[PDB]
Amino acid sequence: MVKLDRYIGVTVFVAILAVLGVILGLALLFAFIDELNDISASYGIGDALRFIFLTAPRRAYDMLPMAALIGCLVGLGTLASNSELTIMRAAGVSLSRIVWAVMKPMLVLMLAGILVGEYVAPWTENIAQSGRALAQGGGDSQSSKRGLWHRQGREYIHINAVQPNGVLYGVTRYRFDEQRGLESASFAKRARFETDHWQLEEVTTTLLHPREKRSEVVKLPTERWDAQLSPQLLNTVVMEPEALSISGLWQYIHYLADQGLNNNRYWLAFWTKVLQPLVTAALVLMAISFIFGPLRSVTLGQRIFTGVLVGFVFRIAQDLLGPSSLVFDFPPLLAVVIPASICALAGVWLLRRA
Amino acid sequence: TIDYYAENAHSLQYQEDGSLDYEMTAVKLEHQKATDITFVTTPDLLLFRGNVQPWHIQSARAEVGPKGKEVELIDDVRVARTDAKGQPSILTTTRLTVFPDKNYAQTEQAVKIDAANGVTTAVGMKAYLKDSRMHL
Amino acid sequence: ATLKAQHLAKSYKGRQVVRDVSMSIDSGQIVGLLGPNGAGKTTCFYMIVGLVQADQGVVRIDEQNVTHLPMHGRARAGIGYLPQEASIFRKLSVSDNIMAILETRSDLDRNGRKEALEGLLQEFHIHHIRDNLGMSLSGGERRRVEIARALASAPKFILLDEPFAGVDPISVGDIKQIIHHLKAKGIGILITDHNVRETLDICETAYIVNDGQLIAEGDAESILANDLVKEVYLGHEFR
Amino acid sequence: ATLKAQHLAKSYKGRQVVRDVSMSIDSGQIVGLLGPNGAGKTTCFYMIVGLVQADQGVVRIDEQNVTHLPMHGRARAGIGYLPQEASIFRKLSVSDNIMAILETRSDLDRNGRKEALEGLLQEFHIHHIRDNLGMSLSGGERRRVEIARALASAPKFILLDEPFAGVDPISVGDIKQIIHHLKAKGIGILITDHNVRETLDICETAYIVNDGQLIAEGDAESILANDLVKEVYLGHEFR
Amino acid sequence: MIVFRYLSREVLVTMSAVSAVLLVIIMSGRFIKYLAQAAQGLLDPGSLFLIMAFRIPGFLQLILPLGLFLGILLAYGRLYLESEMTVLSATGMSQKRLLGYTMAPALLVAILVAWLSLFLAPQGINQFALLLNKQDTLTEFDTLVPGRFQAMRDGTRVTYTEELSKDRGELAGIFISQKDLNSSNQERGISILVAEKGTQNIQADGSRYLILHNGYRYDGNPGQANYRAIQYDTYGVMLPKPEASSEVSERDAVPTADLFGSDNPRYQAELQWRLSTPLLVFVVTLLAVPLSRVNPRQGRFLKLLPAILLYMGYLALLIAVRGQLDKGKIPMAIGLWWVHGLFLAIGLLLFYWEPLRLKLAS
Ligand SMILES: CCCCCCCCCCCCCCCCCC(=O)OC[C@H](COP(=O)(O)OCCN)OC(=O)CCCCCCCCCCCCCCCCC
Ligand SMILES: CCCCCCCCCCCCCCCCCC(=O)OC[C@H](COP(=O)(O)OCCN)OC(=O)CCCCCCCCCCCCCCCCC
Repeated sequence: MVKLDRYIGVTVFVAILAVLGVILGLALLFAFIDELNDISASYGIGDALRFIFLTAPRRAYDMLPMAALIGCLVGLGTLASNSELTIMRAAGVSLSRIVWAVMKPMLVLMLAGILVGEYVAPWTENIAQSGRALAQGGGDSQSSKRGLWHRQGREYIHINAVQPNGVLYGVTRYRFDEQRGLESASFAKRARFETDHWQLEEVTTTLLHPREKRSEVVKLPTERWDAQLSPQLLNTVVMEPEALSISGLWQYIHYLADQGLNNNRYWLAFWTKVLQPLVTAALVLMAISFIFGPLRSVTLGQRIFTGVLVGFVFRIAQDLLGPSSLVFDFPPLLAVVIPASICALAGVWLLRRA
Repeated sequence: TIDYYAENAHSLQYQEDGSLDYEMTAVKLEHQKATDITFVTTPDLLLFRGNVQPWHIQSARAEVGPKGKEVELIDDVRVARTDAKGQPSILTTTRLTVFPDKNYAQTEQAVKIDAANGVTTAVGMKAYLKDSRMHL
Repeated sequence: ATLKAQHLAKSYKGRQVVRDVSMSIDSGQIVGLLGPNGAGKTTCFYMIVGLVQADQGVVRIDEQNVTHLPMHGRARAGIGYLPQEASIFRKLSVSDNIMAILETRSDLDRNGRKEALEGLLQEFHIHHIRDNLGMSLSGGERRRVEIARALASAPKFILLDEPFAGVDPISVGDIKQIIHHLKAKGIGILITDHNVRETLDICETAYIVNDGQLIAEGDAESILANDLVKEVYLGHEFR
Repeated sequence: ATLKAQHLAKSYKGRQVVRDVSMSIDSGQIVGLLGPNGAGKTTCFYMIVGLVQADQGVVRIDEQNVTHLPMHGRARAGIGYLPQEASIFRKLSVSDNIMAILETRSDLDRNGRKEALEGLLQEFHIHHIRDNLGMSLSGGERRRVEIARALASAPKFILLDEPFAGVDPISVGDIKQIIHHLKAKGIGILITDHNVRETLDICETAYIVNDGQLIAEGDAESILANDLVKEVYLGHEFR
Repeated sequence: MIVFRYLSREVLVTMSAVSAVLLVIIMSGRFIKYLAQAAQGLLDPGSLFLIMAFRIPGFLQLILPLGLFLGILLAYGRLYLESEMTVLSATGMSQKRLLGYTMAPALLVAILVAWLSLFLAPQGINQFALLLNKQDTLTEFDTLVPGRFQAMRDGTRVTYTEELSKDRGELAGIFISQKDLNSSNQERGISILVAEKGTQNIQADGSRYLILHNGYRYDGNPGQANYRAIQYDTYGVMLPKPEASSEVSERDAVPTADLFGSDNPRYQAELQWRLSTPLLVFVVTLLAVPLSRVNPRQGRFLKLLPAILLYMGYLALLIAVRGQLDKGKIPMAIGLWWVHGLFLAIGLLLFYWEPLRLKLAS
């Protein structure tokens, strides 16, 4: 059986591609509208457009399962509403064979999606985030909400922005006394990570002599400070947990568990990233079950509407079950397992119903 | 309400060049929420570098608005010149409308100069803070 | 082979539709199934096909109980099916329309598959259109291609549904010619249709179902003579 | 009253489906409209009804150019209509089903409206089911109620569309009786469907359109004896 | 007069069902964010129910017009597919009569939405704010971890604590740095706070006076000589609630009675916004009738997503115009009504398409 498999696979694949394109376009438009509020004469409209276009791959990867569900629904509905699946069944083919024929392109798409996620989404998402942070953070002592505080010894650091090439922007650090009396307050315009140590550029430190003696100001163009933070950790502590690679999530989870800090959110992100193929398979199975049962001979509009509604309900359930695991101390794996299992069970029931 | 309050504060403020702006000690600092008004009970202002020679102040109470537009010295008012002349030239009146933003010496009432060698009374006070010269 | 449905019976949500209906179709003979729309003619036809499970009764084909088998199980058993509405693979050429089904057959090999496809194309006079897409075919050519596709599975009984519905009088001749051509090969056809005149014209015997129970059966002459049918389905004025 | 359609012509995307087809219905007579499915028969019927705008021609009724009037404008001008599928107000009692239309008639008062509703109910032998909802009625009662409502609109010409579609031979007599009743009332009727036997039996005339042009006309005897229609539409084997 | 009741009942029932579904969806969507905030440490889970109960009317005030839009679409699509409306039109009922028939449920929904948006959303928001101004913030400053930087109120302010007692109080070296996004002059730019121990004092009338055991207060800029060093023993600064008014501006809580006459641009813009919802309901009713004509080929559900998108765009344009008008750029004389005019014109053109084409064909 070669021609029927190709027919079904091509139909579903093209439908999925079109649905994914439309969904990604709508998501990009909504993101642009929502983020248009941040223009401040230092973050131009071109910058926002560049950020959105660079963030597109991450959102496409995130929304791939919904596109798969809706596209499979539409394609199978197009096939069935023309009395073609009935002919195939009456010719000897079986529902298991039809499900396999639909799933094979789904397997290819799942492999492509996992690869794209874990090998591209981090890179482009990081590039976009770094660009936006650099655009918004070339300001003053502490003038960005994309910043990053820190503390070592008795000196409290700040960082306006962090760049992928091991360069910081606007490093302001306060040095105190054992008596908690301030002694200095510096502001370095940039910083670069020489392998041995951090190097500052164009600092403007001001020294406050404790006593009533004269207060002075000094300017060292290339002052050098030895700090504990490292570029690799900095590039990870800022990015959202859901934007890291699978290997990056694994490494950060182990690094956190090493020092005793909790990592439930990172466990949730890792489980949601690694178990996506199972969720996609369950969603496609539920869609196939819908086609053979209730939505047997309904119009295309009803198929699209029901697919969108089911996708919205599933997304809301899985999003509410995410933080709920952290709040209620649920194992993070359940928040991912539950909705997919429910959808697969419902699909299997409706399929057994014939 | 009061947004921030302090007890037995001993604050320092430095000039743009680096010289001391003043050294004020107050019993309590109160900043109401309705306006940026700070009450400094019993201030001890000392313009250490405002005029090189400190201007000792022993005002019983001082009222400060959002800015130093009118830091009025209410109740006991004292101005110990402490300049090259050994005469304190302490002025008491009831209030002294110092102008930190304007930086001028003006009196809200008749000037009562309690000098060392001789005490004199003058009407009004119009004298530059930097100059430090007697002027009605 | 002799398809046999014995004591079929189904009940819908509220009321019974078919009760104690028995049928029998033998290879090489055409059997029509006619009755009032409210009757259980359609439900009996679909239960024989397998679309709707039958509460009671056994549907067996030559001493092989296929009552519990699914639609594809029966299709492998030997039964066929031809839906009334258009059921042609729109984006597949006619040659592909036939070869896609021809692939599923287990016995055939590549050379055998190609030879069978050529024979089927020549048999039904669709050679000239062996490249047109399914969506571009007319009613007559579409029906010929559909019948060729149905035959490509090598069925033992083909259950046509409303063959004459929505066809002008000129095309009913071609439809009847196709049905007789199928009957010549040995297949047995079970026609259900609204057009009683043509169905009785072609079918060799007819089964009439009134309220879930078949009320008459026999040749066309006998069916036209029964008074119960004349009072329930045909009417006195008929013919 | 006479509903005249003159030189009707309609061109779809790039094809001229109908070209210069002229028909005329006179009050008190039944006129049929038959032809092959592909040809311009349904298109002409709709251009007369108002569901498709005519590129050329004038559909005038009693010297009113009603080609441009919308469907409600025609309905107020005298013409009527009756959709092929069931079109009864589902969740509305039959009496309310007719009164919903009776209330619109301007030239009536409350007592007059009640008397007219009673006359309509007793004239179509649907009085006993006067309280049933629209969902309960079966085929015959549903058709009778729909006809009673259409009449309650008080039309001049009633354009039936496929009245003999999927009806048992026994029930066709009731529809023929209803059509004869309407004709006796003095209402010109236009009928179109694929039942070339019942339509020719009931109809007083028939217009056959093939390839978008009128190819024949006249009573059933002339139509059947005609040769062009036989070769293109009816087929030699017919009759 | 029977078709009037029939259509009104159909439209009202469908609108009620769609409104219930939309309300459930929206409430779950916002509960997602609230639960995320609670899991992050802020907020108190016990107060979520009250927050949602007091915020429901604000959701309804915007859901109801969309509910009516979709209900009209679904009901009239059903009546078109089942041939009832074809028979209605083939008997005399024009489309202006149909609009008149459908303008009764629209009027009832407009009355309901006006009541909501003018006398229940303000009171609901006021109660929400009053019951949110509670121990929630007192919990947040108790959420401090001995090694975490809680950047309260975006990037303006931060908070730190080397060591915090489990029972609260007797904190270790505390560091609090606040920056003002305004001009800030020079000294007001950055102001840090360091106290050796620090403590929290519950106000007799206020929320909490964080009492610092001993420390300093520093003001100025990192690259400037002037620095106001304040040395104290006890220092007290209240802790504002992170969500006291962040998600609810005071413009919403003011009763509609006070909005009249006030020359404050924000108040007048809010008053114009409050009156826009009934007009929106009537406009959606006007432009939902012609769009409800669907043949069986394209079904009944095809044009629901585009309708939702159109309604969302309408609301977004209204809100953007309201903001740019309350910020002073758009003159108040033109106001917010030109958006209503634009959508009324588009709906009117959509409604008169068939008559215009028929007149075009002589
Ligand atoms: C930095 C990168 C930024 C990328 C930004 C991307 C923005 C996307 C916005 C798209 C908005 C418009 C969507 C247009 C597509 C839908 C239109 C439609 O109905 O198309 C139907 C068409 C039918 O296919 P046809 O060629 O007719 O073949 C039929 C086979 N019998 O269907 C088709 O097959 C044609 C449509 C194909 C659409 C392909 C695009 C969808 C997936 C895009 C993923 C992009 C990111 C993925 C990762 C990239 C990593 C580098
Ligand atoms: C089948 C579906 C049918 C329905 C289609 C949808 C039609 C809806 C039409 C209405 C669209 C609503 C758009 C809402 C925009 C909201 C903008 C906003 O909130 O930002 C306001 C922003 C403030 O800027 P400001 O502060 O003045 O700048 C100085 C900075 N201190 O202001 C600005 O900076 C303004 C700059 C705007 C630049 C263009 C932005 C793109 C807008 C695209 C909207 C969608 C268009 C889709 C059309 C499809 C038609 C078929």
